[PDB]
Amino acid sequence: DIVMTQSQKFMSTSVGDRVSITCKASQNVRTSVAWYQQKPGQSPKALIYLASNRHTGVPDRFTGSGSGTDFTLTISNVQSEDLADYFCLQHWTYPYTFGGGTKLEIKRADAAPTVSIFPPSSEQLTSGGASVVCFLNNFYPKDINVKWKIDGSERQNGVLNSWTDQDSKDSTYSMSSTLTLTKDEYERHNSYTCEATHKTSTSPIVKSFNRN
Amino acid sequence: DVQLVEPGAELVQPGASVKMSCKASGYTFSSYWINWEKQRPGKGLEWIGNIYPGSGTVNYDDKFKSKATLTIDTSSNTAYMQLSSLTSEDSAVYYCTRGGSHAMDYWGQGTSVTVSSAKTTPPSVYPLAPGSSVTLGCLVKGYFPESVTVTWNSGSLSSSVHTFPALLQSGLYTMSSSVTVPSSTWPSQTVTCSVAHPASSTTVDKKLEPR
Amino acid sequence: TMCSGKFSIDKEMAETQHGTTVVKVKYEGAGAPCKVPIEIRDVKVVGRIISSTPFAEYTNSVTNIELEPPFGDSYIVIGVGDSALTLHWFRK
Repeated sequence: DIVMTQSQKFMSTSVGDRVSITCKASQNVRTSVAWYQQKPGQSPKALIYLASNRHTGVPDRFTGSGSGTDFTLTISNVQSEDLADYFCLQHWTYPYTFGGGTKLEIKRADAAPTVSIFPPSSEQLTSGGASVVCFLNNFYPKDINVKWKIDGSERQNGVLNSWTDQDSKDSTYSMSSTLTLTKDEYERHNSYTCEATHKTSTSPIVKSFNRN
Repeated sequence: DVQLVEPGAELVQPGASVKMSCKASGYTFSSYWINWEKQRPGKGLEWIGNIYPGSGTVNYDDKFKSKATLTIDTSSNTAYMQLSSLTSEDSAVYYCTRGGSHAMDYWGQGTSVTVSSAKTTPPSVYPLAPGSSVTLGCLVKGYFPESVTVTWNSGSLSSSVHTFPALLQSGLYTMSSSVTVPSSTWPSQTVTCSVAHPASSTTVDKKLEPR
Repeated sequence: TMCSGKFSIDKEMAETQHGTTVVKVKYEGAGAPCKVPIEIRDVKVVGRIISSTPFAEYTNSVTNIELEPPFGDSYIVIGVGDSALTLHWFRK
């Protein structure tokens, strides 16, 4: 079996710059190598067929090169939409084998998060539970720290964090932080705080509320 | 205009078998090969095998020999894959594609298979209203299996909406969806989240009210 | 070393997605494991064998033979002697 080696696991590029996604074949596959673009939560789109030939409705920014064992996908003039997973595939012989994939990140000017704290709904409080949600929206880089504080004291137990994939338009990231605690535990504390720590500020952005 | 219609998701019991469809349209079906790929989350793609409509010719990747059965219905331009004696290794996104000597060109939407003996549970929908712009949300808690869709103001409110990936808590999914509306439009205008869970055949509409 | 026995057809010649042909042959002779005798004749064509030098791993074993047959009328000879299997192929 042939092994497609897409060594580049992650790649960050600013809009307009050039990126070269490499793929290495375990044996001579000739030119029977295709490239696919997989945008988050979407089907893969055919970009390059037979190592060097661009498909119909594919910008001339996309370029395929090589033969035998070294194959490269080149995206000149990187765009915000180019935000995807890129992969090579051999169809030289059965079984058809795919490259590891290359998650392309799009570099942009640092953007501070837009923090919003939300208390548990009266509906949830009637079911015996209490979830305290925090939205840390539209920021760059993806690296961020979210801290919860219950009456001054830190809490990590019950906290669930979810990052969105990078935005196709603005190139920013968003993150939801959910502290799940019992109705009883919630009703035994007053000040709920959430401290977002990002490189955009020396002072962490603090959004809070009191049960009164 | 090439279209391979694949059912969105399928919930299967461990040890049971699944039959998934790939409805081709927009091209001469009996003259192109059909491909089938596997995609486990955060992992790469795997070629299950391929079929030829105009001959019934089959090629399987040995890795899938005892697992996949590739049939074709030319009268319905539908291609099929049957996966048997299911295990958790089989929970993945299955793709179908058109083939040629250029390989895969037009990929279908993929069926997200989930292997579990767990009961389908409808979610609890909680509105997130705070205590220049006002961010609102909805909390889709304790549902099985994936996925759910959160619609804001019948879809008019978009490009201000963030839909957050579903996390697991004791075998059930929880997800949040945010919306950002100019401070003047709320509470002055009605802001509603229409949560849909096809598995449970539910749809819960919640009105975002102040205080 | 070359196989010297009967090779029957397990699965007939078939064109692949990648524009090649495959034959699945059962070996009914002895001396196995042995190299499968493969000839591609025209109306003798060289280097049109895609497979990694085919072998009959044991008696009763099936072997996939990937070829790049010439365009149009070709003839594939599997085995030697009067038990050799001549296969006619057409490539469009």
